[PDB]
Amino acid sequence: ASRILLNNGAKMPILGLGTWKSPPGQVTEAVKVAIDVGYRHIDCAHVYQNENEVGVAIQEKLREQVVKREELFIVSKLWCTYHEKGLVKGACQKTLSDLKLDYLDLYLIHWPTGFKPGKEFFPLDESGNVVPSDTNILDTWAAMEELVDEGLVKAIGISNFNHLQVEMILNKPGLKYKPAVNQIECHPYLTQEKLIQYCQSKGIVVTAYSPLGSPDRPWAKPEDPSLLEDPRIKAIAAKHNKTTAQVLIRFPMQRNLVVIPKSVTPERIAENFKVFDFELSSQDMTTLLSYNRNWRVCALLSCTSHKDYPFHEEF
Ligand SMILES: NC(=O)c1ccc[n+]([C@@H]2O[C@H](COP(=O)([O-])OP(=O)(O)OC[C@H]3O[C@@H](n4cnc5c(N)ncnc54)[C@H](OP(=O)(O)O)[C@@H]3O)[C@@H](O)[C@H]2O)c1
Ligand SMILES: O=C(O)CCc1cccc(-c2cccc([N+](=O)[O-])c2)c1
Repeated sequence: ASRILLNNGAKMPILGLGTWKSPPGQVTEAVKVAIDVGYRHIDCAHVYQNENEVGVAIQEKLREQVVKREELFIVSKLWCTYHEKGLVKGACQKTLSDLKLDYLDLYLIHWPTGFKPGKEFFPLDESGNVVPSDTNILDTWAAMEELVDEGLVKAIGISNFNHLQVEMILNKPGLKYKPAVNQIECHPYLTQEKLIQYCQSKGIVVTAYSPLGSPDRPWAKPEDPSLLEDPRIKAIAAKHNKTTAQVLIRFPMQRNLVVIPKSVTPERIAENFKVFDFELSSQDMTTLLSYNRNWRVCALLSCTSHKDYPFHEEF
């Protein structure tokens, strides 16, 4: 099946296109190509600074009648400097305006860490620490719930929440809507077994980000591990007559996850979608899981003292 049922009653495509680092001068064509070759889910965020350009592509394909709005699943995320209850609606509306949509299918709290509001996405003190917000994440959640009730978003969820933070939301006094999704980093070097089983057991769908290990991440070091170059993964790919990237995308799909590989290269966008016609064996799956080393693409030193920094905990 190409879609997974969310706890709001809607279906979410298990494959989507990522847009972090997609240059604004390339992402419009990337999204147009993606829609042309079958993608129906686009993962966006205000902090990526390219939502206007993503929106141009979506709007053209809607106008061209290549796809209907109801067939698309568009996701965006509330940035950390907008956790204050009074800023949440405006942040959502700005994203809607840029994407040229009247609703989002899913809106996520991007990180559990709230930052001081202002123009800067990472407000710093003179010593380089991020300046936190005092807004409780439960209050941010209530503001997210209001977006559902105002028709701006069909579903709400969370991203980069650890199991205790997920539990906090689930245990919120007067909780109105459960998170539909927790979007987290997940790949063979960070397999996330504990957090995934917890979320799934509560009916929360997990989306795997950086499934290829984010080789274009700005802080990549020549000596870091590399999923796409791991000979063990290449061997599994060769056995199945697929590319290493295709194996890396199929892997989370078979764990009942949604997966959102990013590309701006038309050939790779198409390649990455050709993952519905083969199956990894249980042995393949267990072998890939065995490569876990708790290695993360996404974690910032500037946030490690924030009270809600998610990655101190085991999971
Ligand atoms: N919620 C969060 O905090 C969070 C954090 C990180 C990421 N995300 C989301 O997850 C998406 C995916 O993660 P990511 O962007 O970090 O990295 P990724 O999808 O793991 O990897 C993207 C990189 O892989 C390359 N690539 C793509 N397909 C390939 C293929 N078939 N063969 C070889 N190379 C290929 C891309 O190059 P080209 O583009 O040049 O083709 C790019 O350099 C993001 O774009 C974003 O939407 C969310
Ligand atoms: O956010 C994305 O989707 C990609 C940009 C990015 C990359 C790495 C870390 C953080 C980040 C942001 C806020 C807080 C933390 N943290 O607490 O570690 C990391 C953000």
